[PDB]
Amino acid sequence: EVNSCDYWRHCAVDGFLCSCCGGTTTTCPPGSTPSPISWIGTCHNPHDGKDYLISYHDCCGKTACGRCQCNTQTRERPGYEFFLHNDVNWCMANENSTFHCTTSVLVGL
Amino acid sequence: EVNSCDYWRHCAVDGFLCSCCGGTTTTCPPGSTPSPISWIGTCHNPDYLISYHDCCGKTACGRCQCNTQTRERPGYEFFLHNDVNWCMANENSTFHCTTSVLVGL
Amino acid sequence: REVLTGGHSVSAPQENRIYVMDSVFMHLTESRVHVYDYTNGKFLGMVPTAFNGHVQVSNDGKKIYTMTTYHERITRGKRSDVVEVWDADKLTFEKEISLPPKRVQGLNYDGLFRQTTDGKFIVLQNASPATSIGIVDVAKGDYVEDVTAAAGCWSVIPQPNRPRSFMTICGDGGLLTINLGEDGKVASQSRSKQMFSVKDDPIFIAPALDKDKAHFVSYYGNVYSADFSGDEVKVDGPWSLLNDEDKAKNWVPGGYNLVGLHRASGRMYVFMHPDGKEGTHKFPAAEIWVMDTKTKQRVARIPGRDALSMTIDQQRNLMLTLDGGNVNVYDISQPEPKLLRTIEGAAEASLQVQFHPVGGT
Amino acid sequence: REVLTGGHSVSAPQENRIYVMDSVFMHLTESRVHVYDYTNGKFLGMVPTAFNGHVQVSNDGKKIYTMTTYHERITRGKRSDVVEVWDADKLTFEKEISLPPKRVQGLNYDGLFRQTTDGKFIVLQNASPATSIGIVDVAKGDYVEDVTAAAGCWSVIPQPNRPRSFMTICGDGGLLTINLGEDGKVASQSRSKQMFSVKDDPIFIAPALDKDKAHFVSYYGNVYSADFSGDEVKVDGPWSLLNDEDKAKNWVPGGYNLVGLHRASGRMYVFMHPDGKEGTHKFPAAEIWVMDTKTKQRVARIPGRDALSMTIDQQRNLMLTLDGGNVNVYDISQPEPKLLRTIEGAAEASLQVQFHPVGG
Ligand SMILES: N=CCc1c[nH]c2ccccc12
Ligand SMILES: N=CCc1c[nH]c2ccccc12
Repeated sequence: EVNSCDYWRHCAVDGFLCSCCGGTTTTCPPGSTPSPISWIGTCHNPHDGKDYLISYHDCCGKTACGRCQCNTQTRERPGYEFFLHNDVNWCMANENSTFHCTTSVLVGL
Repeated sequence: EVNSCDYWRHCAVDGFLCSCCGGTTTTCPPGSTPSPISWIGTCHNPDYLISYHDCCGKTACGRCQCNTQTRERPGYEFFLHNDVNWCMANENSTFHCTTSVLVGL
Repeated sequence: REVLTGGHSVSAPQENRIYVMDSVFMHLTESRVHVYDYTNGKFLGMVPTAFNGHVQVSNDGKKIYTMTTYHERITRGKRSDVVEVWDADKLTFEKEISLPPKRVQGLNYDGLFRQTTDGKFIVLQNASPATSIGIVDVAKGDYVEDVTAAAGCWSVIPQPNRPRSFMTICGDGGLLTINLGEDGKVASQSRSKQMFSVKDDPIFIAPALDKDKAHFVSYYGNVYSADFSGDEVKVDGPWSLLNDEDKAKNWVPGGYNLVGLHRASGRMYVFMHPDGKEGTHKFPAAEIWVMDTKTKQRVARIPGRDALSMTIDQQRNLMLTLDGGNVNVYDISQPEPKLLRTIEGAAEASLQVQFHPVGGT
Repeated sequence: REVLTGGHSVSAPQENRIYVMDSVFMHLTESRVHVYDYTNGKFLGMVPTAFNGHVQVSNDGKKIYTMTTYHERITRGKRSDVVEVWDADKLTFEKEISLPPKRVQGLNYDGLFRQTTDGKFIVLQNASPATSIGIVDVAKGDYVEDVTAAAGCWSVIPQPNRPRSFMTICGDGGLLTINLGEDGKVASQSRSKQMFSVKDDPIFIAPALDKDKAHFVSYYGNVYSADFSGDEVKVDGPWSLLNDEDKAKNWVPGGYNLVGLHRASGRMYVFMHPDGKEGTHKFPAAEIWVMDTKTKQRVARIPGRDALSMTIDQQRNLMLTLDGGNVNVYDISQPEPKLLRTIEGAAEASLQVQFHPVGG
């Protein structure tokens, strides 16, 4: 279920799901580097009915994973609300900005 | 007809036909550089020596990919071999497309 | 018998050319611009643009400008963000202009990489992730300096009625106007009143740009305007794209470069889809709606062909749309657009197409 | 609160891993190696390899070696041909080894990028277009020898029964053997008699490699052998893969890395297709034939699944085949191979798959 674009935590993923790329929803694939910055989504948990903040850190410094591409846009906003925006590379400030995949890190309610 | 892999002079092309890439059978697309070296094929005109120079220094054209192998031989017959990049000695070896140049009978 | 030659020019004249910016997202380090003849679908050539390239054509039609990022070993090593100047007719590299290593990496919205009306400056979006606007002096081949006043803003909307002025959309829901001096530094600036509620009616960044005003559409199908005929920008809106029937079926805009303006007629073109709700703002077009911006009424609606981005040519009265891979060519000389042809397989992953400029002085 | 971390190792044991070299020919500047678990099809990670990368795993299983070309601005600027050493478990870059700017740019035949049996030297094919073989000392991280004796030859076939010896196929239809010293410089060499007629019965370069001999198949379905049990290589052949019925339907070999040998049994695996004629030598397999190299007779034939390349794991008795995009996993512990699974979408454009070494 986590490898599906419709998994609830992936509601603002624009990218490849890291869990399909040799990582997990909270770990980068081997040899790719987490971004220290991210866009944030607010996603509805279908189990408890509560909304959670999800931080979409990218994994960086390897070329595109290519698997499980998603483009979900729940509560996503344009670049004038920058940290809600997912049409930019959240690897942009990494030592190497090449985009590998996107994680879906649960922050809290 | 020239944009088809079955066109008679393309009989040992492994690559993208330059005629589909903004060039022609004998001219590189704008901003790509002919290779000074090539593999050579022998093709029947429904027999001619055809020189398969590549065009180089731009990324893959992606159009009209062909992989025809008439009389093609492995790398111990190196100038008959088409599984190598004939851009390999260019100033920039990035492979763009392949031409099919008639040399003679 | 024959001899292979290079050094050749693009085979079709400039006025036939369009530029499809192929992100090649699946292999984003090999993005490129594909050059096509829109009159017949012929592939004319290409310009390689490395990682997540952006592209525009010089206002005078002579050069192609790209923006890209290199690293010494691609996935490691020192970063070089650059603008490149390419000859439009030979599709050859001429000059690299060094940028600070913070040029925007993102999808190809027009407003991330623009130029002043006079063509003297390239104006680009930076994100480090702090935002600023970068200014490149074309004549000098130099980066000037960051427009730091644009922090918390996004994207560049040139003012076609002034030589070296542009606007950006700010997080307060207003517009910041920047006026450059002849050296490319900020000579003056101003901030409009709030145009739109960021929380309640966010707008798409893509302008429907007129010579002295710009229109924007919102997530909920409202229209906002910024009039810059005077030195201070005057803002207004909303008015709705939607009638009762439209509202009942929850029609809203969606796409990327999703609007356009035909300046002579005041017709605005917008990609629309039904069953709008939170999260559908980038959905492909079910339809293109054509709005008269004077009467604020829809004058046509046609199938969208799943388009996501568009561009308008004022000089030939054309609209191109683009679904990611295929380019549709429309005659928009009358209120109802007429589909002329589709160019299939123009790109693998493109959200931006542009005409080679004709005229436009 | 969850926290994203890096620094992780590949999640499956080395013995489960295979390496699919994706040329990504449509975007050949972004070639890469995809790492998969053959037991379940799971994607484990990848190594980027820039323009037309080649790959191998160190014989000791600890490192991945890549070979590639960079330019300062990709399509312009100074060229750098390199070998890179990567950690096999962390899939991280460790070291770059500079090569002269003539490493072979070409499709991923195994024999273009190999290593000595002892693992101490990488042995790679150059083409400028003049050919030579380059030697990289792994420990020193240096290019240490350039075997010009190999001009006019092509590809590297290591001898598994010697620590630092390999062969190459020469334009005379014979083999050149190179024995490297412990410094990676040529210590001695020898040339075989003619094995095959270059003009009349050209062989595919891919060896079916045993511990002390190698077999090669020809464009017309003959088999040649090179015995290197001694210092001097002894050559023989042809025998035919084909019986009279096979000949009637014009069966011939085709593919890229198109053969393999199961050393314990002497079974040779070959991709074959009917209706052979000039120009069909790279056609996808209609069948895989299983040949007994001792009796010189076919023992089995199975559907080829349009495969083009293969590789064998001796100790687990496995064969992988590859059709360009998909990897088929076969059990070859008995004469008839058994298909265990297919890994779909393992690559966009791959002609080479390899197992992680387990034999030390
Ligand atoms: N999580 C965002 C991936 C992404 C979205 N757009 C991009 C452009 C360039 C590089 C990466 C991206
Ligand atoms: N005419 C040969 C194209 C080609 C065939 N194999 C290649 C490998 C790398 C670069 C180019 C090629």
